[PDB]
Amino acid sequence: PIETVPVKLKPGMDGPKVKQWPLTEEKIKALVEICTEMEKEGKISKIGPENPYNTPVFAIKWRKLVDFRELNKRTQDFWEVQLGIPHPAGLKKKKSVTVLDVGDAYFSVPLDEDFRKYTAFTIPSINNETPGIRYQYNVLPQGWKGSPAIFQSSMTKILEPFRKQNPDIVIYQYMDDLYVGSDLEIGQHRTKIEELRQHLLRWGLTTPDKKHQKEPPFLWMGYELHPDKWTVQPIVLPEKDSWTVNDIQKLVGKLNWASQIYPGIKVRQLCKLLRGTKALTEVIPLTEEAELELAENREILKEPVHGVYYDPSKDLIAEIQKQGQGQWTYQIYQEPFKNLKTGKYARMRGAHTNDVKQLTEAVQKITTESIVIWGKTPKFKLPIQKETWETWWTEYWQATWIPEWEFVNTPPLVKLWYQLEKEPIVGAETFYVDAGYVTNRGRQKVVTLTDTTNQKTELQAIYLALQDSGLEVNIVTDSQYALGIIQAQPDQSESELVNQIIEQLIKKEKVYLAWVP
Amino acid sequence: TVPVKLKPGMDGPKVKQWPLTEEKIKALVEICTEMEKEGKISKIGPENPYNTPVFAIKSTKWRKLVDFRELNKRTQDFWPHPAGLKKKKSVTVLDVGDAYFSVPLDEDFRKYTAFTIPSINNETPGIRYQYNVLPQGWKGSPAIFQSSMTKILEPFRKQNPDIVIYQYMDDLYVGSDLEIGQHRTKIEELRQHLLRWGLPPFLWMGYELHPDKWTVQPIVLPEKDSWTVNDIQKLVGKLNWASQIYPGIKVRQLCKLLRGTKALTEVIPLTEEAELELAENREILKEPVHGVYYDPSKDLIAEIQKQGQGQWTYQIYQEPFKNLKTGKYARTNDVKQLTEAVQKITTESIVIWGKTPKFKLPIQKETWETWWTEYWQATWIPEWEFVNTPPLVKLWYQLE
Ligand SMILES: CCCc1c([S@](=O)C2CCCCC2)c2cc(Cl)ccc2[nH]c1=O
Repeated sequence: PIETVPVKLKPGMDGPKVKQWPLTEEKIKALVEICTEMEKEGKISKIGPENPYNTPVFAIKWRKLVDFRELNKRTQDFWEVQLGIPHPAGLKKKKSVTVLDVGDAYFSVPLDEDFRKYTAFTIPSINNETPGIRYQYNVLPQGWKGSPAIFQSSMTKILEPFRKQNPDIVIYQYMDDLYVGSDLEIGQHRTKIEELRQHLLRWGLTTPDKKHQKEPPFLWMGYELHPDKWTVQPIVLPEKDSWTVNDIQKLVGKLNWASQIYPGIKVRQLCKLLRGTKALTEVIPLTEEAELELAENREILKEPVHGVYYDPSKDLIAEIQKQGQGQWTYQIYQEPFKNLKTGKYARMRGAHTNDVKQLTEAVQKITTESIVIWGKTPKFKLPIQKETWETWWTEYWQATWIPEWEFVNTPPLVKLWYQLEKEPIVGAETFYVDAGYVTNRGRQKVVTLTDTTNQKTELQAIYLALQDSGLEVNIVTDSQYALGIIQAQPDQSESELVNQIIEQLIKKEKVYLAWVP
Repeated sequence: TVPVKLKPGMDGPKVKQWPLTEEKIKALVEICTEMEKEGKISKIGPENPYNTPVFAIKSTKWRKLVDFRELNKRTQDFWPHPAGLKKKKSVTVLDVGDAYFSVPLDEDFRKYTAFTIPSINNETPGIRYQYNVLPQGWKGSPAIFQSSMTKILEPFRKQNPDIVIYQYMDDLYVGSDLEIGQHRTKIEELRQHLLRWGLPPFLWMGYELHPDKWTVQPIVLPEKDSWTVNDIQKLVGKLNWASQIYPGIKVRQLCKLLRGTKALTEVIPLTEEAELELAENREILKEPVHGVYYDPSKDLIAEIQKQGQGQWTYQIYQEPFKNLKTGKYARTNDVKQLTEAVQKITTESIVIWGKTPKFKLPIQKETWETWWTEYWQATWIPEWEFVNTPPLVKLWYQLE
C-alpha cells in the first residue's frame, strides 16, 4: 500500500466530540449494514469507550453520509489541490485520450493511524438500554478536509514510476478523473490505457473498464474538447421580446465567455442597458444599437469556431486591434491566423489614459496570460509604430517595457493626437488661470461654476483658457493636479470636462502648460 | 542543529508562487533534482501548507533564488557593521551561499522553508520541496553559520588586517585600498582560502565597487545666459520647494521680477537684489542639509525617479526630506535599467549601513513582476512597493 501522510489537528484544538442526532430504527438498521461492510473491507474498525470523539452520521436504497464540518474546522490546513485549471489552448494535440474515473479513490487510500481516532462516529443501537457500535476510519473519509490533497498527492507518487516509464503518454489528474493521452496508434493506446489500469490495480486503485470509459469530445467546464481541437460549449441567445436586468446580465455574461474563441463579440450596447436599473426583474426595452449588437453576436455565434492545440514546436504570435475606444481585441496563434485562443481587453487603469498607454497594458495582460498558459511570451504584432511608442515611452515618468514586437499597418493605428510644447511658445498669448484667467494681452473672463469640486474648477479654468485662446497658447496654472493629468497626455477620460480639453488640445497648433506655486 | 523558531505567535509563510517561464522552470528542475540527490532538500507531502516563492536567475549556469522575505520577517531575531568598510578604496563581493549547504537545519523549522516549482498551464501539481540544510537567502543561515565562519576567516583576517571583510546574507564584502592589481590577486587568495575549508563565485562581474568615490548628487539651479519669465517661475518653483529642506532659501527678490502678468517668453533682467539672492540660494544648496543622521532603528527608504534617456534619480532617507544620500544612475530598456539601479542602490545601503532599503518603484506591478528576474543578479531581495512619481519631484532632481 502507499506510505501514509501524517495529519494533525490545528494547534491547541482537540478532536470532534459532537453528539449523534437521534436515528430512525429504519436508518439505524441500514447503517449497520453499510458500516459492517466497510469493516469487513478494512476502511473502518470497531473501537471502544477509550475514544471520546464522535462525528454525526445520517442516512440518505440507502447511502451513508458523515458530517465532518467540525473535524474539518479542527483539521490542519493542507497545501490545497490547485484551483488553477489548465486552459485548452495550453494543451498539445493528441491522437487518443482516455479518461478514467477512479471510483472510490479516497476509499482505496490509507489514513494516518494517529489520526484515525478523530474520525470516530457512532451507529446508535435500536433499543433503549443497549449501546451501539463505535467506529473510526482507516482510510480517507470522503468529505474530510485532507482527503483530496492526500488522495492526489498519493495518486501522484503512484503514477510517477509509470510516468517516467511511458514518456509518449501524458497524464492529467483532476479530482477522481484521470485523463491519459498520447499520439500512439489507437491500438497501442488502448493497450497502454490497460497497463495503466493494471498498475493502479497493483496499488488498490480501481478504474472502470474500456466499455464504461469516456473519450472525446469532453464537455469540461464550459468547453468542448476534441483530440485535435477545442472550443466553448454550444451557446444560444434567447429571442425574447422582454429582457430583464437579470436576463441581460447573464447574456452579457455568456457573451464574455465566448470572447475567448469567437473574435469580435461585442457587449457595449447591452451592458449599457443596465444603467440606472432598479431591480433584478426590471424589464429594459432594447435600444436600437443593442438589437444590432445582439443580432451581430447571434450571427457570430451561429458559426461554429474551434481553437487548435499548442504546438510546442511553433512560435506564438499575439496580434492586437483596437475594437473601439477603450476596447482591444487580440488573438494568439502559431500558424498564420489559425488561433489557439483570442480575447478582448476593456480595462481602463486610471481615470484618464491614452491608447499608447492602454495598448501597452494590453500587451502586459496578454504577456502574463501566455506565461501562465504556454510558459512563454509571444512575439507581438501591434498597430503602432516604434517611433510613436518610443516617443511616448521615454517621455513618461513611469518605467515600462514591451517584449519583442513588430508594427502591423492594420488600422486604426494607435497614435498621439497632440504633444505639449517643451518650451513656452514665443508670440503666443499667455494665460494665467485660477474659476477664471487673465492674460498678458489684457484679456480676462470670470465664470461662476455651479456644483463643481475644487479640482474640477481647476480643469475648468484651463478649459476656459484653451477656449478663447488662438492656435498657439501658453497656460500657467497652480493646479499641480490639472498639470499632472494633462502632462500625462491623455486622449480619453471618464470625465467630460477632461475630454473637451483633450479636444481643445488636439485642435491647437502648439500648447505649453506651465505650473507655478 | 541550532533550534530556531519563528517570532512568538507567528505562523509560517504562505506566499503565492508567481508564474514562471518554462525556461526558468526547467532550470529550477535541474537544480532542485541535484540538490535532492545531495540531500540538501527533500520532496514534501500535502501536510505542509506553507510556501516561499522561487526564481531562476543567471556563466551559463542558472542560480536558484528563493524569495525568503516573508519567512525572514517571521523569523526570530538572533541573540556588526564596519563604518570603515565604506571608506576602503575597492570592495569586492563574493557569493558564499554554498557555505551553508553543509549545515543541517533544525529538523522542525524545515517545514517552513517549503517552496514549489510550478507547472505550465497547471497540468501537474507542481514539485514541492523543503530544506534539510541552511537555505541560502534565509535570515537564519548567516547567524547559525556565523561561528563556523569566524573560524575560517580569523586566519586571513589576521594575515591581511589591511583587509576589511563584511558578510551580509550570502554575500561577503572584501574591502581594501591596495592598487587594483594587488586587490584582485588578494581576493583570489581568499577564494582558494575559502575553498580550503569548504563549499566562491564573484559577484557584480567579479568587478569591484569603489565606495570611496560615491557621492551626494546635490540640488542644482538652472544657470543660464538670459532669464525669461518661465525660467524664473520654474526657478522660484524649484527654490520654494527646496525651502522645506534649506530654510535659508529666499525667493522674495526673484518673486518681484514676476509681478504683473507677463509673457512667458519675455526676457527679464535680474535686479542686483535678485542677482545676489539667487547667489545665496546656490551656495546653501552647495551641500546636503546639516543634522541628518542615520537612525539604526528606522526603515531605510529609497525612491527612484525615471528621468528619461537612460537616467534615473534616487534618494535614501528615513525621514521625508531628510536624505542620507541622493544619486543618479545612467545606462537596455526601462525595466532592465530600473532593476540594475535597485541593485546598485542596495549594494551601497548594505556597504554603508549594512541594511537593505525599502524601494518605491515607478512601475506597474504586473510589469515588474514579469521582467525583474531577467536582469536580476543579487542573491538578496529588498522590500519594494509600487508608486506613481509626482510630475514635479522629477523636475526638481534632473541634471547639470
Ligand atoms: C492529459 C493531458 C492534457 C491534455 C488533454 S486532457 O484529456 C484535458 C485536460 C484538461 C481537463 C480535461 C481534459 C487533452 C484532451 C483532449 Cl480531448 C484533446 C487534447 C488534449 N491535450 C492535452 O495535452
